[PDB]
Amino acid sequence: VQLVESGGGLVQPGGSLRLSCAVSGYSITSGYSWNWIRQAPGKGLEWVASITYDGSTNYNPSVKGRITISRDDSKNTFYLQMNSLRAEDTAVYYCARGSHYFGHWHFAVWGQGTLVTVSSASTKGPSVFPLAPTAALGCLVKDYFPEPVTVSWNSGALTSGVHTFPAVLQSSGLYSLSSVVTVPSSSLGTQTYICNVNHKPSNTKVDKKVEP
Amino acid sequence: DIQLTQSPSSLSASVGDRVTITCRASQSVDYDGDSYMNWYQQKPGKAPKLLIYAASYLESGVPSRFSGSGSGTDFTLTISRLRPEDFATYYCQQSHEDPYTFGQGTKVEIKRTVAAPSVFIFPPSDEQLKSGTASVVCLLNNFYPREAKVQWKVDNAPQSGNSQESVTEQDSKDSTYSLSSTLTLSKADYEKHKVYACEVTHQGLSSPVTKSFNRG
Repeated sequence: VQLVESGGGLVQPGGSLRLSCAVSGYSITSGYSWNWIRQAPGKGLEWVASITYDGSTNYNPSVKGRITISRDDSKNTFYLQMNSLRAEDTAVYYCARGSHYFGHWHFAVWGQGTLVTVSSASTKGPSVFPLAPTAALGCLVKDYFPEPVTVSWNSGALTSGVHTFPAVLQSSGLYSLSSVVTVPSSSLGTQTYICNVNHKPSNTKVDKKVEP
Repeated sequence: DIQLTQSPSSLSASVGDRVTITCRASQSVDYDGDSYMNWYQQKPGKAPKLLIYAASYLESGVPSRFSGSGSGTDFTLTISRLRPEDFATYYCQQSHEDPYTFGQGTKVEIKRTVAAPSVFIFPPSDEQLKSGTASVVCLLNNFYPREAKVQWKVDNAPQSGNSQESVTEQDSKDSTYSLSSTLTLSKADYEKHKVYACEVTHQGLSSPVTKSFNRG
């Protein structure tokens, strides 16, 4: 079973978030609880809402009043809406499925989370530049907003020796990151190295060949 | 709400070590003979993974080096022999009373021997310079411990205020870190100078290591 969240990205302060979690279609949802749990950047985990098979909801009083959880079993999907968004609401939002222990719940299955960024700024896609060449080579992914960017190498075939650095917030208010890989220097004239960069908020997908 | 306090907030332990972390709840999480405390592992960038439910039961498939114990207010998670991939933040979580609540996490870092970095310097690409800015990058690869100093020099003059650094989370196989330092200048300013150098200090290096290039 897989849980896949959608609806993340930028939201204006005072606006509404609308997230969804799609669950593998083969799975039956009735013997479980369905939850949203969030994690602000650098902080711990906060449970915010749950729903059970009969539509019964439960909310954390920390946000109760501006949150609603709902379900559409015809699409095996659950939803979260929050209104009146503020800075405390910037976080990765995870959907999680609870299983029973003697009438109580534990979160045995989690989605991979979606980042919601509460901001009045515009989305901006990155530029991608080579860090040309044990040898080291890489790609610099500059000036994007909001997070996140993902990088892979050679479509995921090159993983050993890859280091993708955490993004840094520049004085411009835009992020930058680099991804580097160390490879055998002899392999350089013979093997192609392509960094695959994805910034889904700006629909940016770049495959940049890094040559010597 | 029930508050969960974990101890210690962070620890460093070597590969093979027995690691114990504690969670104290502000009231008992027992009901009718069982204790409603769960534990999760969260590796950087990933969602949490359930390890232990109801204080002491291992979720099926979790490695047997993980175990939990406790009752009432007091709970422990033990890793009997730590592996490098066990670097993570570990959270306890109570399911006894709504709202369900988590501890603040304990970060487990792997201790290992000191390793000096290897250092690489990258000039700005011509594609970036065409766009008006120059990013010069200095890479420190696979070193331990995390603490390191990088000083930029431009035609020998020490720089400050025009660089930013980023460090990886600890590596899950070799327990090292890598660090990038980026110096950012306009194209015009970059083209006024010849020698760009980064000077690195680290415990594993008896004297600082400089890497440099001549523009062009």
